[PDB]
Amino acid sequence: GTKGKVIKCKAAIAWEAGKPLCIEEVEVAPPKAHEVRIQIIATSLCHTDATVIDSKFEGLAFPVIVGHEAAGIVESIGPGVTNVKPGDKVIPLYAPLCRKCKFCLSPLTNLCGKISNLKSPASDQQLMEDKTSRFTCKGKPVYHFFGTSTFSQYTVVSDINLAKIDDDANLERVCLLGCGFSTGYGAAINNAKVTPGSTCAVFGLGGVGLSAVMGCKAAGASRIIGIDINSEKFVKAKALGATDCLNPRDLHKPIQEVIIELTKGGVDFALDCAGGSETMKAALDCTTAGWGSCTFIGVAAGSKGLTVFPEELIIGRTINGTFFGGWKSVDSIPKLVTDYKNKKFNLDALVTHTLPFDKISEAFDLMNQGKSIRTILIF
Amino acid sequence: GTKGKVIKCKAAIAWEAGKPLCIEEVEVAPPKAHEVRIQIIATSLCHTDATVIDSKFEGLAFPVIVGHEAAGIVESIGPGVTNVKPGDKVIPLYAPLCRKCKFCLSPLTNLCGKISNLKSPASDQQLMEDKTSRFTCKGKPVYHFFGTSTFSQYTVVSDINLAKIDDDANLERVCLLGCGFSTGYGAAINNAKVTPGSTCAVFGLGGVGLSAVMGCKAAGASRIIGIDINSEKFVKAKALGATDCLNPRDLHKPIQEVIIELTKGGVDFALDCAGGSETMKAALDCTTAGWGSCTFIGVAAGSKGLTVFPEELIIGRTINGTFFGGWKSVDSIPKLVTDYKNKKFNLDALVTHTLPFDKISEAFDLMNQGKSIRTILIF
Ligand SMILES: NC(=O)c1ccc[n+]([C@@H]2O[C@H](COP(=O)([O-])OP(=O)(O)OC[C@H]3O[C@@H](n4cnc5c(N)ncnc54)[C@H](O)[C@@H]3O)[C@@H](O)[C@H]2O)c1
Ligand SMILES: NC(=O)c1ccc[n+]([C@@H]2O[C@H](COP(=O)([O-])OP(=O)(O)OC[C@H]3O[C@@H](n4cnc5c(N)ncnc54)[C@H](O)[C@@H]3O)[C@@H](O)[C@H]2O)c1
Ligand SMILES: [Zn+2]
Ligand SMILES: [Zn+2]
Ligand SMILES: [Zn+2]
Ligand SMILES: [Zn+2]
Repeated sequence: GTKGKVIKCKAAIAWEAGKPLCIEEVEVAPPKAHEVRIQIIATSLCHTDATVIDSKFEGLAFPVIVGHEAAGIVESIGPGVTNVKPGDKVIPLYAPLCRKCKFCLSPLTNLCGKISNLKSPASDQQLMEDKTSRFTCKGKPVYHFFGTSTFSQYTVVSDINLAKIDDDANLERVCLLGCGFSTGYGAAINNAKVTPGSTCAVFGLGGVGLSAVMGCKAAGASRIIGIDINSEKFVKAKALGATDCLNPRDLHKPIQEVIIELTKGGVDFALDCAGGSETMKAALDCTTAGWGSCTFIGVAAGSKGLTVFPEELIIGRTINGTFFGGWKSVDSIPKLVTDYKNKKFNLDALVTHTLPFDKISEAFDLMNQGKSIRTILIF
Repeated sequence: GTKGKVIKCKAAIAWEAGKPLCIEEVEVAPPKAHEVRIQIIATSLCHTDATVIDSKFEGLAFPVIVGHEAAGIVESIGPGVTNVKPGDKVIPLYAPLCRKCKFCLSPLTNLCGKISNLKSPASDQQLMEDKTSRFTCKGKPVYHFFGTSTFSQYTVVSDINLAKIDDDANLERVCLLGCGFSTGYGAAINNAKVTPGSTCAVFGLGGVGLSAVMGCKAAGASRIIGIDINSEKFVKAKALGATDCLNPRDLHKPIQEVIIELTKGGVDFALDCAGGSETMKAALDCTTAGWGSCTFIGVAAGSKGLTVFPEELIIGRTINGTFFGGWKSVDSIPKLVTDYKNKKFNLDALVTHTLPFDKISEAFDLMNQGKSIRTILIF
């Protein structure tokens, strides 16, 4: 039995910013009060994992185990835990649900007051609630990431940072609900609030963006324009519901102007699922006057964001954003697992590669080289 | 009998940017097809009139007759006019309602496709439909402003740029519905969509801001924080519904942080009724995470706008704006005139000064020195 014992296992550690991850042996401490130790079965790479370890990102403590998109099995539970037991299938959640704070009590948001670093949510939850870490490597502490740290074979999370899911769930596919799918799909349905018959633009056709295409389609959009600088993403996008696909590099005319001409005035809903100043600007610019909606999802390390003028809003734009697709994490994720079982949406289309966890650096290369959508890493 | 005849009258002309207005004798041509010539009875000064003739403002054609906040009486109508007749009391409208375009047909906006300059609406409608002007001075054409040009004793507007109002209306007060009151009041009700029990921050306590205070109160706000760099505005704001008033200059701590501490996390709805980079930043920053709403109203000549990071929206903010308070102009303004007759809101509180039109420069001085809210100018 490993219950109550330190577990020695493999993890991918970022020792410092701007360097590749290193496979190391780590010690994972037993869970304390209101914590759960999880054996990670499958985990995938989100662009956020790469962003936060970039030298241009500020506020992350090193050394760190990143990873936030996974599915696993409960190995053990700490004192006071009643929501899961050993053997349960679970999805670790970076978006907590304490159920008691003013944000958790509101139907208007899926934010939780546990996240106090509002200027940079991705740099919060590097320590457990008692302000210590459950990871050790080479006699020193290793920080958590986003309350999840799924690039370790065993991780420890708070009991409000996981969802118990169906016992028959495919752990090699539902891990995608841990961030990318849920974010894109939910951004369209919950944050953007895409309406039947509307026109949509989705910038960036990766894991999040393809999921936003699926979300727009489920919401009843009549036209869905996919935008990517990689035209190889277009066949998948059209298969998942994109009616049009455009590469900004194909014309000297700025993409927002191409979109405005094509739609005769702009789209109803734009979603930026790529990130950075240029995509933010194009996403806002391509929306119709009167009632145009622009939803920000993507982020870029060292970006200076977007300069906005009041006239751009005065003509009738709304700007908003998403955190984990607007889903109340602990309640919604098990329902999304059931939806997937019932074939409500196509998760398998997101998976382009499957590797052993040892080849985690290849997953980074595939992503940075634009060759993958989601790579599933198997421990 | 002036019908069909050129009218000679007084107007205040801006000959070039950055100079005071000059009272001149101008010739006003008769109205052509689908136009109405109006005798202006009372007109007031909105900050926008000063902004557009500032040297830092780009895209206004000179010489020009500004003014867009007025009430008057119809002197004559051109061919095909079915909506007003000589003698009718009217409010000229810079926000047209053509009723044909995609915007007019939508309940989601009060924009009209007649305004084609969406990057700067204030610089459109300097000419009539046929691309000519009805004003002449010293043998040369003088441009219109915002389709209204109310700083001339007689002006000519299209038949979709005015509202017929109650015969019993007080023209020296309902002129305020021509921009400032309607914008602030409507921004709270229509654009921000202030909800019962909510907390609000209104930045800038002039004509627009005090009207936003009145709007927030009417919408059921339980707390209304007024912000101004001029503390003399606070007695009026509190009288009209402000529960708290703050001057940013009183503490070294940034005003947005003072507001966050005071409300324990920020307000539900912020409205920027001042304008510029500083107020836009403070308005966005002071809003709660989760569901904070920031509405931009104010503009500043030569402003560099606001740099926004996607994280500021990801944590659950919405940003929007107002154009003339979200009112379908021609339909809503007569109803607002009736509301005023029925004492629904306090327009008189907005009037601090009344002057003959000859002293128009004093009205600018009062505004620029911060000594007025609205000055009524009487022809
Ligand atoms: N806000 C949230 O809660 C949340 C959640 C998940 C991911 N994210 C962020 O969402 C973004 C997307 O994540 P992902 O894992 O799908 O990334 P990804 O790398 O899988 O896909 C990004 C796509 O953007 C495209 N792209 C890059 N530059 C572009 C440009 N200038 N114009 C058009 N397309 C461009 C790339 O070619 C790629 O196909 C990332 O910035 C990530 O950090 C945010
Ligand atoms: N968007 C629209 O449809 C619309 C309509 C009407 C007016 N406007 C704009 O709204 C703004 C308000 O117009 P107004 O006529 O009421 O102006 P105003 O000059 O009468 O009032 C502005 C108030 O803002 C205050 N102020 C200035 N800087 C401030 C700061 N940093 N913090 C807090 N308060 C500050 C001033 O002291 C003043 O009391 C102007 O920018 C005007 O052009 C927009
Ligand atoms: Zn992610
Ligand atoms: Zn909570
Ligand atoms: Zn105005
Ligand atoms: Zn119209």
